[PDB]
Amino acid sequence: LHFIDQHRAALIARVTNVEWLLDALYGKVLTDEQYQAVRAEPTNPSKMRKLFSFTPAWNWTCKDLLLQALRESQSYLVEDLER
Amino acid sequence: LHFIDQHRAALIARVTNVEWLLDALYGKVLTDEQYQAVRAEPTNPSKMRKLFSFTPAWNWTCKDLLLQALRESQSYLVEDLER
Amino acid sequence: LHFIDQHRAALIARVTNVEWLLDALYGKVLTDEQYQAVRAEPTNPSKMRKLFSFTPAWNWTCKDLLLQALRESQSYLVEDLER
Amino acid sequence: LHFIDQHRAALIARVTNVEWLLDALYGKVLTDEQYQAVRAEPTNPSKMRKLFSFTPAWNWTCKDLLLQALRESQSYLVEDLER
Amino acid sequence: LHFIDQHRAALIARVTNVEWLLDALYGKVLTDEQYQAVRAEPTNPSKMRKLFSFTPAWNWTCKDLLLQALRESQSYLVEDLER
Amino acid sequence: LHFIDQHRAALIARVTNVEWLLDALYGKVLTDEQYQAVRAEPTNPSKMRKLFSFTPAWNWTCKDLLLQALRESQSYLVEDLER
Amino acid sequence: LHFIDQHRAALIARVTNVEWLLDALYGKVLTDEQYQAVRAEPTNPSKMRKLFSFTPAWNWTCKDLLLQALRESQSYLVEDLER
Amino acid sequence: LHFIDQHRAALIARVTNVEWLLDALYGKVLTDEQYQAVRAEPTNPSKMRKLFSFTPAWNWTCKDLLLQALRESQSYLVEDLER
Amino acid sequence: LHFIDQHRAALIARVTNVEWLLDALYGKVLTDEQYQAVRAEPTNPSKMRKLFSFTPAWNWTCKDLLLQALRESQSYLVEDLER
Amino acid sequence: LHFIDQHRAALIARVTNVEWLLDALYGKVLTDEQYQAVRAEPTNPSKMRKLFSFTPAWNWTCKDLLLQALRESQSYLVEDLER
Amino acid sequence: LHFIDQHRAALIARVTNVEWLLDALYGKVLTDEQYQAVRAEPTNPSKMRKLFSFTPAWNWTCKDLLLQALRESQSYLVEDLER
Amino acid sequence: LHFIDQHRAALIARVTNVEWLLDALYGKVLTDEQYQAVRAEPTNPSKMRKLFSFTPAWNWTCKDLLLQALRESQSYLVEDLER
Repeated sequence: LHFIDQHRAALIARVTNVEWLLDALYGKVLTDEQYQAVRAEPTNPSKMRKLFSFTPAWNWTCKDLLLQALRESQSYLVEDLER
Repeated sequence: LHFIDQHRAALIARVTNVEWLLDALYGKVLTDEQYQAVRAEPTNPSKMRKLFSFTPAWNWTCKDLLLQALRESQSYLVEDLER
Repeated sequence: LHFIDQHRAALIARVTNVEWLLDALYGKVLTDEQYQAVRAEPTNPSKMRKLFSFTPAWNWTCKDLLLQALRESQSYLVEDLER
Repeated sequence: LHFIDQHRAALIARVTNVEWLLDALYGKVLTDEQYQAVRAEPTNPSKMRKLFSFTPAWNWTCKDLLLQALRESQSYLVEDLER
Repeated sequence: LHFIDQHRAALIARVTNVEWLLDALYGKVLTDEQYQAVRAEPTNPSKMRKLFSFTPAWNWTCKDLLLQALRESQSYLVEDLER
Repeated sequence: LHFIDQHRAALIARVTNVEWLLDALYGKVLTDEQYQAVRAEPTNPSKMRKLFSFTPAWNWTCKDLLLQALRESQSYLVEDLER
Repeated sequence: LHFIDQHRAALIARVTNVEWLLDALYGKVLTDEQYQAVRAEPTNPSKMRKLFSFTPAWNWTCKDLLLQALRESQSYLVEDLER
Repeated sequence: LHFIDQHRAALIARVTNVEWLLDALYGKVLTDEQYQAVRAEPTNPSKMRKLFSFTPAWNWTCKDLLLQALRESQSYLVEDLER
Repeated sequence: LHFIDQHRAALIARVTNVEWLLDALYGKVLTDEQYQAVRAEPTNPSKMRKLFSFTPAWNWTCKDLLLQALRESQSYLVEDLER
Repeated sequence: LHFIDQHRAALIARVTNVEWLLDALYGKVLTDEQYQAVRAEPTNPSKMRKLFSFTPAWNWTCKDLLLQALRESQSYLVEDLER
Repeated sequence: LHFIDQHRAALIARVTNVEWLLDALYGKVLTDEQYQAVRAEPTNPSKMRKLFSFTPAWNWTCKDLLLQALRESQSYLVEDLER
Repeated sequence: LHFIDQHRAALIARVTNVEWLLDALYGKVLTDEQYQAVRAEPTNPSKMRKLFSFTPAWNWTCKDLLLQALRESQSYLVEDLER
């Protein structure tokens, strides 16, 4: 949404389930080379940064898909930042 | 509580009942992949470190849940660090 | 099939007989170094990810072989995802 | 097309898959010295500028080829700027 | 062959056994500094790009050797692109 | 402040948390192209130089924001140079 | 505007986003030969002087366009010099 | 102290209790991202190098804290280098 | 010998007793940091590659030592490649 | 030789081991400022042109030295252009 | 001093820490445009020549400051040329 | 010594223990920014080239120290090139 880009610096630090979001987004948005490129950089925030590297090329129609994925996996930190 | 993050270095070394706390937190907070990921690393404190890897994504409504679980299982070490 | 790549995210989580599939595919498709490389990463889905790392190099003639192996081992989760 | 030169300032900023366009266009249009020359300038838009340096030497028959490449790789940002 | 330069963009993406080709080509063609330089860049296609950087310095008498090595390791993807 | 430009040569050498300051300053002052341009130049002070390249374009109303960010992350080196 | 020529010596020194202004003014005002000619002279103010070399061939109808570009990119240094 | 920087090359090789010092220094000096960044690099001295990467930003008031932690854990190698 | 560098690609794959050769070479040739660095990378050939990383710095006087160690441990694969 | 100046246009494009030729020629012919000056211009042929800038100051007695260096490193592209 | 202009040709070739001398002299003597202008010309001595372009506009009261900077950074090449 | 500059091209290729030489030379000769700058460029000889970039700034009194370090760590390649 605009919630993703609005709360960018907070979602960099408190998300700990990248490995599942990658499988949720595979095929639909992220190509394979980017999927392999994200699986590196052991520092966990770096996976988030490298993931947000492909955010500027997204329209309003798929950031919503990622927000649904976050609402299926966590659904608590989403509510934590919403409140 | 704030007691959990306040007394981290003491709770890493002196908690010896991970195998039950994992069952207390299952379904409610911990997903299945993280649950399988904790059951490794034979060094007993390392399971505690892997558990605290998921602490930053916790709100005030579930750290209390974990302290309740510790007051049901141990209830003396909780009192030992409280005093 | 195209069913293997179509239901990838579901097959990552619910297949629990990797140690036999590896023996089914040995000699025919997987070389020895890859076979030794898969037997690591205690987190059970990670073996599945390491297995799908070698999938892009598969044609229509061997993915069918893997679906045959799954129909010999599980044959219920295959039936569970087909329905 | 004329869409490439019409939306230049938008395509400079929102394209994040240059490393694949180079291989799609290799041999057909871009010589090798240009291919090695693009793989520099870490600032990602700078690869786009260095690529548009070779646009004036293109006819109507190959800018269409590049639009096909974008419709095969992204096909969403293309649709985002079309609408 | 000329098959190597003919199917460059396809061979960038679908080859997953670089770690063995390196040992096949060592001593005969590739010097040691290039051998150490290839063992980097975790993105798997980048190893392929850095490898094809040394392709222009090859005559007709050694690309045949590399195709033989590819026919000894995979022997299916060679057949997959041949058909 | 005037403290930022007053102690420039000391702050070039002893700051080790650039990757977080960028996320604190993102959206508000630094555009995205500069953000991508800073994540280069492995020599750690060079990130500081490239960051101070955009300092002359700052008024009194945002250097205060950067000093607040330094007082939230480090809060000791700020205190170390103040004393 | 007349603000541009009124504050010439201040806008020579404190503008750090030439690389975007060029893309804002491209096609509308600046021809391509000047666009390539400005991208030289590593000293950043020299790009500004070379840009103001083309100010005399501008009417009241396009300096306004450039001030709009500065109000979209920076919008703070403009406000800093206005006050 | 000055003893930490004076005997740097000796403390790189003979300290084998990083996993505990990290918990001793957590919250007080090391932020979370650096704590996650140290827990990598299987080569045991590399954790020491990555830890000393954050040493130049320390005043006299916390290097003493680290020497106290070393005197509580080891208390023999400190005495070994002192004598 | 020259047999070590001559049969490199065969010795990468068929030696399965690294943990003993390391003890044979300790103190005499390998320093301790390299010894710790080799005991990683679970894929068994990777220990061989990391071991041959230190081969170019060997004279004729110690590669013979390694061949004697292999003739004490294996003495069949040595004979298998000799014949 | 006269082969160097005779096959200049072929040796500009297909030589990919400049970084070693520099060390082969160091001390004997190239001064230090030229040695540092060649290590720039990421485009690989540009190092070749900057290298041939110093060819006119060479007699018949050192172009032979460079041909010897090329026959020691590559010895196949030399053979490829000889035939 | 007069030592700077007396040993100019020796200080052109053997100084390897320009990037710090610039920060030592910044604000006091060097303006910002000269600071940006020196940071070019990859050939390391060229930064030294461009630096000595501004020596003629210096009195006896600041060449002493620059010699102090050299005695704080190197203090050996100063000592090497003094002896 | 003069042995260091005489056998430069041989010491570029056959030394594999840079990570220890850096700690031997730290504080005494190499400043910290150069120390951080050397720990890059994954190609093992490139660390050596970046190291010899600072060699011209060494007198007869410290190259001896570096040869002592080489005789303490390796003491075999030193003897190998001496003979």
